[PDB]
Amino acid sequence: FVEALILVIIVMYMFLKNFRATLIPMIAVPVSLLGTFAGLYVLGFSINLL
Amino acid sequence: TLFALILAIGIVVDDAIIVVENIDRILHENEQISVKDAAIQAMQEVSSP
Amino acid sequence: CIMLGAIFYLYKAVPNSLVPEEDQGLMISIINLPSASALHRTISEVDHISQEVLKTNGVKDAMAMIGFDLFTSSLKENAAAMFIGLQDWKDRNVSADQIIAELNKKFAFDRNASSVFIGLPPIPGLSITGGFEMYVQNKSGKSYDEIQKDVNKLVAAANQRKELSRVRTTLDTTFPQYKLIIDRDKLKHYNLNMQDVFNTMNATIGTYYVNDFSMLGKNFQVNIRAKGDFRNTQDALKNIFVRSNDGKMIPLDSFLTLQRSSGPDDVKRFNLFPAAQVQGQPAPGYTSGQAIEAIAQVAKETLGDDYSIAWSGSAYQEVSSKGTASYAFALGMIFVFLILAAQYERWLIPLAVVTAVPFAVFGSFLLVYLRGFSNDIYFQTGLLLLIGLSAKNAILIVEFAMEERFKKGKGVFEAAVAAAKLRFRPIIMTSLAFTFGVLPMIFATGAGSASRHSLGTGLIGGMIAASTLAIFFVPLFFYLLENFNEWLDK
Amino acid sequence: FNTMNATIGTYYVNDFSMLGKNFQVNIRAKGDFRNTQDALKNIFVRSND
Amino acid sequence: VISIVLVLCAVFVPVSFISGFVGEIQRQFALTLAISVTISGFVALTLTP
Amino acid sequence: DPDQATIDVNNRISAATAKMPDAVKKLGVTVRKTSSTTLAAISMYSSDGSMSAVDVYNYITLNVLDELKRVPGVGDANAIGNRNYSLRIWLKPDLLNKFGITATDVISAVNDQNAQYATGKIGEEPVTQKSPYVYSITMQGRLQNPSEFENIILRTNNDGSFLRLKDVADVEIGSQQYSSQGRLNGNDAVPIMINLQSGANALHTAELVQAKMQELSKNFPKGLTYKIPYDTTKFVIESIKEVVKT
Amino acid sequence: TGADAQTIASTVASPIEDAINGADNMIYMDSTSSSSGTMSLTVYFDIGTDPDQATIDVNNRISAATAKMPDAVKKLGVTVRKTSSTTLAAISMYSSDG
Amino acid sequence: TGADAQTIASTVASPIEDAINGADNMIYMDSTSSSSGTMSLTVYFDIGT
Repeated sequence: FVEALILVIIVMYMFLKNFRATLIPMIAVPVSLLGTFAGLYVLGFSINLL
Repeated sequence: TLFALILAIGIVVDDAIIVVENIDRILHENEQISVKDAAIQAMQEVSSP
Repeated sequence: CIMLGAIFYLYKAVPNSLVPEEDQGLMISIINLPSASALHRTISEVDHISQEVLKTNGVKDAMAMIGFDLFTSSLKENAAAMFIGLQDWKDRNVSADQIIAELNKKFAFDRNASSVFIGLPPIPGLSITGGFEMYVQNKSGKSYDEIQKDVNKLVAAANQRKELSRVRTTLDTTFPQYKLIIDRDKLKHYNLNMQDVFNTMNATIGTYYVNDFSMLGKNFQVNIRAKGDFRNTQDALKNIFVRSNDGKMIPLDSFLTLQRSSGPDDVKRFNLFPAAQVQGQPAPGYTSGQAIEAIAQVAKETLGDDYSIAWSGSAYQEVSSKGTASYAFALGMIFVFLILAAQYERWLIPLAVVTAVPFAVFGSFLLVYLRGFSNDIYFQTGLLLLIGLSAKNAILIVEFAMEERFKKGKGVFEAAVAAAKLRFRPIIMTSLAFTFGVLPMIFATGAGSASRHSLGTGLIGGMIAASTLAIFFVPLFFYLLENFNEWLDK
Repeated sequence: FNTMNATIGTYYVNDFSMLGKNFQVNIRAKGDFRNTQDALKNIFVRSND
Repeated sequence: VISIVLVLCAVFVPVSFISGFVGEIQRQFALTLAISVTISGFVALTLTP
Repeated sequence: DPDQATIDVNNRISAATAKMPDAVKKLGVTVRKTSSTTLAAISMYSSDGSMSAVDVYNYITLNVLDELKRVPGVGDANAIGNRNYSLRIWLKPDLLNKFGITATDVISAVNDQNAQYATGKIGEEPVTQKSPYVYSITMQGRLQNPSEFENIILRTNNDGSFLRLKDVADVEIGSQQYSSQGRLNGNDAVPIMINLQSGANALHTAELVQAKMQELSKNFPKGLTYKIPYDTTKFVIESIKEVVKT
Repeated sequence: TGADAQTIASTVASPIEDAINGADNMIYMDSTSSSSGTMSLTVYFDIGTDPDQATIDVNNRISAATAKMPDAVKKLGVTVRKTSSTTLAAISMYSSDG
Repeated sequence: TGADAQTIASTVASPIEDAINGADNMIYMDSTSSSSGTMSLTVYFDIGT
């Protein structure tokens, strides 16, 4: 998770040039994955290998 | 449930034909208006019922 | 279209598998001294095998359950199972593949006690990851010494040729026993009852549970039994007496003349009827599904008019039903086509988005062919993610091609190029942020590498061909289909 | 009680096995009496003597 | 983007309709990705812009 | 809910097995979930006449009836009459008194000479003298065929001979009970009544019944056939087709 | 306690003839009668079944199938146990040298 | 009946208590044992079961 998050940091600075642009995916990816945990919880799933 | 579906055959087409019929009225009373625009004038009349 | 045929051969020439086994620090050994045998002799061998397994540099800890055979789920005294734990992969310099190929070669071809070393499966559902587990019943009810002579027709021929290479059975009536023969004429000529003579035999050369006694709070059993030295002999029945009705004491050697015999140690009843368990696994190249279709075919041939070729284990979960794997993908495509047809407002345009999917499955089925892998289910898992991403980018491509040709008013050719020009930057930077993201799975060093070595090798080559090979043909199909759509105005 | 239940009626006793399943052994006197008063003449039971 | 969610869930949910021993494993992967596509798709057109 | 109601009755039977007669306790009060009506009724008979009637009942209690109890949805599958063969002991009060034998002598002799008891193993563990092998002990205490039952000796005569059971009784494998018979168009047939669960799908389960009967039909011996003339779900199927027509 | 496995095969034929139950439950079952003195009867239920429901169902029926049991078994005990629960961890206890 | 108040709690309540412990949604339990032969064990469960 944190590796792909850092790869996003690198790709965002290389293709757009401003650090203000790399800060926005630093809030989308945490909240999206974090919300996905709520989805897996209420729907019924549990944290396992698969 | 299968009795209600045969019951629905005569009510499902109620709203369909009640709009298609009002299209025919506008067409036989308006030589100028086109079919695509007549469907617009139809839903103006027979949407509340 | 030539690439489409390349996928048909790529799919037909890759090994159809299920899940891949991986190195999780775990070992199991099925120790089997010769039949009958004794407990102390098994102990003398358990502490001898549990000593040389600790000799290997990749072994950490071990423990055994003496006197319980896992081949039968019973506690036979002539067998034992050993649970071995390996070191951590950061310390051990070898995997369990060559350790098993070393140990099951060192022991299984030497000692009088057979010791086959294997490993626990990764997923507890399957029984032997590729083989079967079937029972053969008999409604007619025949003697076990004859059903033993009937299962031999199956197992000995199932290993001959055909499609299997190790078909086993767990039924063995050639187990040594002492059959006592009664002389009812004597037993009653001697003026005795049978409830008495066998109640006193259960208290001498058997275990007899009388009542309980109090100690430390818990109430434990008390058990009457002759001292072991006057029971280990062949005919220890010669010094056990029973009080007669008249008053005299009578030796059991008069009417109970013991004699040797053969009979099964563990009798198994599967679904109301006596049955025998059949276990095995296919040959190197044969698939699992057809291998289950192999024993079924050969058992219809070498059985009788009363033996039900019943099914259990994992081989029953696969035989249960069929007809579902297709009518789910089909409606999935229909819902995909309609979801797009409602978006693009044309019927012959969503076909452009669909065409960008065979690129993902071509690049995914190519890298798993060069590396020499098999299309398991962890690899097909990432194949779903790649179709969902390849089709996603293709939607936005055709979306901007529709926007360019009908809003900005550019021609079909100039719009099919201007759309691919717009979508080129995001498609590349997602691929570079994703291919590099799941790149640590290609060189995965640790537990669970069976998945990531096939997941990565799948969707890395798929991501390359779905965002470099694919981005050239999505505009072509828009150019072809949109021009054909405007033709239909005529 | 077990004498009347094993001569006039059917008795339970332990079971036996054949052909696979386990069936019962059942005891009842084959002496058939159209009446009943003559039955008690011929059915005996020894006492504690 | 809305069509992406309605089309990615159109490929994740169907593979969850196979009741096989293998299919019950793949239902874990698919429905997890379907929750991700829908939840991250909602975040995409609300929180991101 | 059939189960919520079932395990609510259970929590009242065990709660009230105290205010209970001791004789009913030993055989056990049984609670089960099954419909009060009958879902179907199968009939088996001999298409020629060699299988008779009481023999067909046995083919059911050996191969057929056990599999019918396991298809999904069925609640009960009893064959009426209880005409499966038992080992019958026919005493004769004449010869019982010609030899001074009361019926109780035959009761204890049969109960004792036919039972099966625990024996043990030879040379297990609390031993100091080394034992190379370890052997089990087969028993064989029951009696298989009626001839062995005739030789149950009630009394041992002082002249060496024994008063056997056959000398005062008749032994034959007959029937657990012949209190009922069965007909199907006049022919001697065995009836099997099939019940439904408490809330299953009568259409679904009763169709799986006929499918399983067809499976066991392949192993029928000689002229043993079967017909299911009573099925409360076939009317439902034939009335569903009428609505499709309508 | 004792008994040739053939005799234990005729004391499992009572629960076997009894564990034929399940409204939406049982698929098959396998019993193993052993000369070691024990008999393990494993009943498998159809996938997607409440393990508590399967346990209470098979256990409710054995209470009525105990009247036909030998006294040496009614005295010792018959036990049911759900085995679909995932096995967490194992523990080994021993005394070193001492 | 016929047992000491302490022997009832030691030989009757203990193999019961030790076997019930570990139940799902169980908070606590107590067993009163009297010389009158009665062993009353009440098992309390979590609120809402």
